[PDB]
Amino acid sequence: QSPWLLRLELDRARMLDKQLTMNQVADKISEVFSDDLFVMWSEDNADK
Amino acid sequence: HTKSVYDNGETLDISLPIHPKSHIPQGKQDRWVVKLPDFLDINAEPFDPRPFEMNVKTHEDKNQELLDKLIAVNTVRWRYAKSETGGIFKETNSQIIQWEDGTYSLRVGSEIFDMFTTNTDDNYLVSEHNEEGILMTESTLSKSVKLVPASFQSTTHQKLAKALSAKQKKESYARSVVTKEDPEERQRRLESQENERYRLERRRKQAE
Amino acid sequence: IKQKLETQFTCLFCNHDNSVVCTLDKKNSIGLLECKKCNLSFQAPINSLSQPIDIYSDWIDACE
Amino acid sequence: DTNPRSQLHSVERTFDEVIDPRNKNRLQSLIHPRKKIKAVKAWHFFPDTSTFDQVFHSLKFVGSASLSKDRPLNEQLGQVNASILTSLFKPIEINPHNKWISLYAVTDKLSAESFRKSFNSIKDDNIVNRHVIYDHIKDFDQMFRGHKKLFEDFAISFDDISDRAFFVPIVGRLELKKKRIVPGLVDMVNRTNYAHIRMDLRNPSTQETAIRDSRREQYDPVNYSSI
Amino acid sequence: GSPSEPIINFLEEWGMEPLEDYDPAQHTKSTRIFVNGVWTGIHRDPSMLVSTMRDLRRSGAISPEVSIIRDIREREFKIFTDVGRVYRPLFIVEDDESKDNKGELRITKEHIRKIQQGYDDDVYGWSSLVTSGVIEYVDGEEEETIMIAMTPEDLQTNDTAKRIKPEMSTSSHHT
Amino acid sequence: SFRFCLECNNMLYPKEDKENQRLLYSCRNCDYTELAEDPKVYRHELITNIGETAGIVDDIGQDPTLPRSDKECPECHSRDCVFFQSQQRRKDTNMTLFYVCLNCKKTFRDE
Amino acid sequence: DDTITTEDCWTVISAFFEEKGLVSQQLDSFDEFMETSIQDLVWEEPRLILDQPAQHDNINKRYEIRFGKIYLSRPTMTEADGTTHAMFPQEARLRNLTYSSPVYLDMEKSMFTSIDGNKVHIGKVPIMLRSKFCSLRTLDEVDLYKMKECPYDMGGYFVIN
Amino acid sequence: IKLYGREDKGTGRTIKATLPYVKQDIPIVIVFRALGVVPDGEILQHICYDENDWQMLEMLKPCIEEGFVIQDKEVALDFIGRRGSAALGIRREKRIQYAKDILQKELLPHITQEEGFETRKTFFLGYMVNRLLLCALERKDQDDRDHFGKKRLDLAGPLLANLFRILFRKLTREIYRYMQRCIETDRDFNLNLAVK
Amino acid sequence: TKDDFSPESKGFVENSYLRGLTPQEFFFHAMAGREGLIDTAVKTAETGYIQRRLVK
Ligand SMILES: [Zn+2]
Ligand SMILES: [Zn+2]
Ligand SMILES: [Zn+2]
Repeated sequence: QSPWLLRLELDRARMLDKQLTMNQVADKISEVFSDDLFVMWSEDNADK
Repeated sequence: HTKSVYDNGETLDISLPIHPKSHIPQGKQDRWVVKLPDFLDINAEPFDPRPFEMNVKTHEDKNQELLDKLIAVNTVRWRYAKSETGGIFKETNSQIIQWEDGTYSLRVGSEIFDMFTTNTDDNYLVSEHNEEGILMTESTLSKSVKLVPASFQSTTHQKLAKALSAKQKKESYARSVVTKEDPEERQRRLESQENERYRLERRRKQAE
Repeated sequence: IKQKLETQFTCLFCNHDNSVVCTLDKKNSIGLLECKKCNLSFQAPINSLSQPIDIYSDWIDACE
Repeated sequence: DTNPRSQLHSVERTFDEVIDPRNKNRLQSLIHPRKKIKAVKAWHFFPDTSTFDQVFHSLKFVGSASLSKDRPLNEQLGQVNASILTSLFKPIEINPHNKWISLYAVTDKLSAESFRKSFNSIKDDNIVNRHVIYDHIKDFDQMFRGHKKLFEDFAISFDDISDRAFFVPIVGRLELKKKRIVPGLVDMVNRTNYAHIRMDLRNPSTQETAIRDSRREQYDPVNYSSI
Repeated sequence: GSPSEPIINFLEEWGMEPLEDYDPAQHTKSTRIFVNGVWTGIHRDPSMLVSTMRDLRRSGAISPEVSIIRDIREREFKIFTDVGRVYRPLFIVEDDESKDNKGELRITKEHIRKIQQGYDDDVYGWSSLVTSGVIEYVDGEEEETIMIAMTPEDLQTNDTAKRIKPEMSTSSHHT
Repeated sequence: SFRFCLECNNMLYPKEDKENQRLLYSCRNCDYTELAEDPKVYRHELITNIGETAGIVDDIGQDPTLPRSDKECPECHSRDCVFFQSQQRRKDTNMTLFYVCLNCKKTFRDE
Repeated sequence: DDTITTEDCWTVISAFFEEKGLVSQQLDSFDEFMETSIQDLVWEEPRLILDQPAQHDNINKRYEIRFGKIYLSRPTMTEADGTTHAMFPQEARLRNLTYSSPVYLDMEKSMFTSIDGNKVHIGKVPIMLRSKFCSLRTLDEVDLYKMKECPYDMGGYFVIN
Repeated sequence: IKLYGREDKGTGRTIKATLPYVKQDIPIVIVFRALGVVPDGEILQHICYDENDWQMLEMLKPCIEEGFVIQDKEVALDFIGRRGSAALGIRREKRIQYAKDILQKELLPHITQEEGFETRKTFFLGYMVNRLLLCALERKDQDDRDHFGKKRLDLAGPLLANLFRILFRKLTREIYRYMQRCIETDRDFNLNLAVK
Repeated sequence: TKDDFSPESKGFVENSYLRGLTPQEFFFHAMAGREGLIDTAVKTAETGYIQRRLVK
C-alpha cells in the first residue's frame, strides 16, 4: 500500500436528499475498482 | 547545500582615496529620494543676479515664456550672504517645513509643495568610482518622496494649468496659399521638354 | 512512438532539397534527421514541446 | 511680469522671505494653505559641496533579488546591518552580451562596525590602515537607465544640529535581478571574480585631491578656487 | 481626439507613481490608472485624484471631451482622450457635502440672463456654460458611474389624467 | 497558498522520503529541500463560497449609484448604510444582501 | 436664488444649437483632417532613401528626398483654354465639376556622397461644403444670395461630378 | 490569449498566447520568460495580486508545469523565433534577433516601441491573464459586446485619413520606382515629373 | 440606483397611452417594439425557406 491518503467529504444534505447510504457509495467504488483501493467510510452519525 | 563556487582565494590589494565629509548623518544613514517635478528646478550654482538679469530670454510663444518664468521663479537657488560681522555665510531661499501631522513640505519662497512618502525596501545609494570600475555604497534610500502642489489656488498650479490648457489650443499645421495657374502646367511642360530631348538623344545615338 | 515526417529542409552535404525526413521518438526522447540521398543521420535530444524545426535548428547549429 | 527686472525682483523677494528656523513665533505664524495646521520644525535646504565630485547612482533590487526575501543571505550577513552599509560592488563585463555585478561584504560584525565608524568619522587628516578583506556573496544581472537631466533625482540628508538639509544629485538608476549561472560556463566564471578582496585605507593623493577640487570649483569657487 | 501628454503630466504631478516603482505585494490596495487603454501607473488615493481631474476638466484646463471614469468595484481609474466617442451634455448637481448648495443645480437664473443677453457683466454662449462648470459632457462609459435625475423637479422630495412618476422607495435617500 | 524556493524562486513540489517517511517540498532546478508542516498536499472544492463576500473595498461608500439604507450596524450602530447583493454572479447565486456601514465597513446580512 | 423652469432648459438648448448647429460633427471632423491629419500622414514616412556603392573607385552615393510642409489652397477651376479662377459650389453643381482644392508638398532632395525642390503638386482633395476651406465660410448673408446658395443649406457634404 | 481545456476535459487547463507573425500558439510562461522574467515567483507576482486566491493559483499550476522545460531567456527567445514564420534555416543568433524584433515591436505596439521598456509589456500581460482567469472563474460577467460605450464612430476625418494614407503610400512607391528607373541615366530629374 | 428590482425599474409601464408614458417607460417600450420589428423581419426569411423546401 502507498502512504498517499485520498479522502473526500460528501455533502450530508444532498446525500440524504438522494436517499443514499455511505455503504452503497463504498460498495459502488469497490465494485468499480475491485481491490485496487482500500476504502473506509465514516458513520452516518459523524458530524461530517 | 549550494557549495560556494569561488574558492581560489585570489585577493586584490586596491586602496581607495576617500575625502572628509562636510557633514555626517546622526543616528541613521537614511536618505529620501525625491523625484523632481517639471515646475520645480534645482540651481546648484550660486545665484548671480547680474548674469541672471542679462540672460532673461523673451519668446513669442506665450506658453513657453510662462513656463520658463514659472520654473525660474520656482527654481531652488542659493547665494553668499555677507554677515553683519564681516563674515560670509551660505544663504538659501528654500526650506523644509514639518507640520503637526508629521507630513513634510518643500518650501520655495511663499510656495509650498507637499511631500508624499512611500516606503521602499532594498534601495540604497552608492558612489561611483569609474577610474577603478567599482561601486562604493553611501547610504540607504528608505523612502521615495513625490512633490505635489498644496492646493488649486496655489499660483504654481494655476500657471501650470494655464500653460497646459493654452498649449493644446494652438494646432494648425497646413499653411494656406493662392494658386495663380494650373497646378498641372509644370508636369506637362517638363514632359514636353523631356520628350523633345528624348527625340534629340535618339537621333544623336543613331548618328553616333 | 516514433514519428516519421517528410520535411522540406536542405541537406548541407548533398545540397539536394526536399530530401530530408525527420524521425522523432518521444518515448526515448530522440530525434533523427536522415537525408534520403546522402543517407547521413543526425541525432539530437528532444523535449516534450520539440518540433521538427527544433531538430532542424539543432542540426544547423551542429553543422556550424 | 515678463520683464527681466521683475523676475530679478521676484528672486530677491523670495530670497528675503526665508523664515529663520530658530524663530518659533514666525514658524508658528506660517500655516498650511489647505491643512490649516501650524508649523512645528524647519530645515534649511542646501546643496552638498564635498560630494558633487563623486557620482551617485540609485541601486535597487528587482523581484526575488530582494535581500529581505533571501533569508539565508540575510541570516549570514546579519538580520541596520553595518555589513550592508559597507558592501562593495564590482561591475565586470566579459563582452557586450554578457554582463553581471559582483557583491562583496564584511562577514565579521566587529570589522564592519570599525570600518563604518572610521568611514563616517572622516573629518580629520589621519586615517588608519584598515586592511579589511571583503568576501564575495552573490552575483546579479544588471540593467541601467540614465537621467537626461542632471538633477532629475536628488537624495535628501538631514542635520538637526545645524537645522539644514543637504541634497545630492542622482545620475542614474541601477537594477539588479537574480541570475542563475549556466552550468556550462562555471569554468570561466571561476576565472572572472575572486573569493576575497582587500581594501586598504590611505589618505588621498595631493594630485587627486586637487583634481577633485577643480571638479568642485564649478559649484563653489569661493572656498575651492585655485590660486 | 486630444493629445494624452497633458493628462500624463497632470497625473504625474498629482502623485501618481509609475510602474517600475510598483510591487504587487506592497501595493495590495492601490488603484491602477489607465490612459487610452494602456496601464501607466498606480495611485494610492484615487478619490482626490478623480476629484482634481474632474475639477480641471470643468474649469477648461483639460479638454471637455476627455472621459474620466472611476471603477470603484474593480479598483481602476480610466481616462480616455480617444477620437470617435459619442457624448452628450448634462447639467451638474452640486454634490459636495461641505457646500451649502449641496444637492442643487449649479446653473442659476444669472447664467440664464447672461445667455439671453449674449455677454457677461465683467460673447457668453454655450462654450462659456461648459467651461464655467455648470454643464459637462459624458459618454457611454462614464454614464456607468453617475446618478442622473430626469428633471430638476426630481432633485427634491389624485388626478385621473396626469401621469404617475416612479416612487423610487428602494433608496432611503439619493445623491 | 504555496511556497517557492528561497534561493531559486522556483516552485517547490511535494516529495516523500522513503527512508524517513516524511513529506518534503523540493525544488526541481536546485537541491533545496524544506520540511513540510501540513499534510494537506492538495485540496479541491466541488462547491465553493469564496468570491461572495470577499469583494469588499474601503471606499465603497463613495459610489453614488449604490442604494442607501437605514439598517443598524452591529459595530458602529450608525443610521446610514450601503447595501449590495453578492458580487459572485453564477447562475445559481443567492440574492442575499450585504450591508456596509460608513465607519467600520463591516459586511453583514439580515438573515 | 430662483428656481429653474422648463423654459430655461429650452433657453440653454437654444444656446447649444446657436453655437454648434446640426451638422457640426461632419464639419469639425473634416476641419481636423485638413488642418493637421494630412501633414501627419505625410510625415509618417518622411524619407525616401536610395544608395549606390559605385564601382565602375568606391563611391557610396546616397540619394534621399524629404517631404516638407503641406500647402493648401481654396478650390479652383482650370478651364480647357488655360485660365484658372475661383470656383463656387453652384457652378460645380451646374457644370458637373468636382469641388476640390490642390494640395502642394515641399520635397527636399539631398545627394549624400561618401567615398569608402519646391511646392510640388500631389493631388486635389475634395472640399466639404461650409467647412473651413470652403468658399462659402465667409460671404455673410447677402452675398450668399448672389451666389445662388440657399442660406438654409447646412453644408456637410461633398460635390463630386 | 486562449484558455484551452473544457470543464473536466483536456487534462490540464493550459493557457496559450497567440502572437503576430507566429504560426503556432505559445504557452504563456514561455512568452513571459521571453520578455525577461525567468523565475516563477516573479511571474506569479506579475499575474496575481492575492496569494490567498488559491483557485487562480491552481488554475496557473498546469501552465507552469508545461512551461517548466524552458528555464532561460535566450532559449525562450530562440523557441519564439523558431516558429516566427520567417525564412527557414535561420541561424540561432539571427533567430534570437528576429525574436527580439517581433517581441519589442508588433507585440502590444500601443504600449511602447523603444528598447529597454518591456516591463510595462510584462505588467500588461499580467493584467490580461488576470482578467482571463477572473472571467473563467465566473467571478465576473463576460464583457458585453453590445455595450455602446465600447464603440467608436468614424466620421469624415478618420475615413479620409485612411484612404489618403493608402493613396499616398501608392504615390510614394510610384516615385521610388520612377527614381530607380531614371537614375540609370544619371540625369538631374526635375522631381516635378516623378510625381503623378 | 444599483440592484433595483422594483417593477418600474425593469420595464413595467404603469401608465396608459391616454395618460402618457414617462421617459423611462418610453425607452423600455421602444426596446420592446424594436424587438418585435426585428423578430418579424428575421423570421420571414426562415419561414420562406421552409415553405420553399416543403413545396419542392
Ligand atoms: Zn544530402
Ligand atoms: Zn530552484
Ligand atoms: Zn459606523
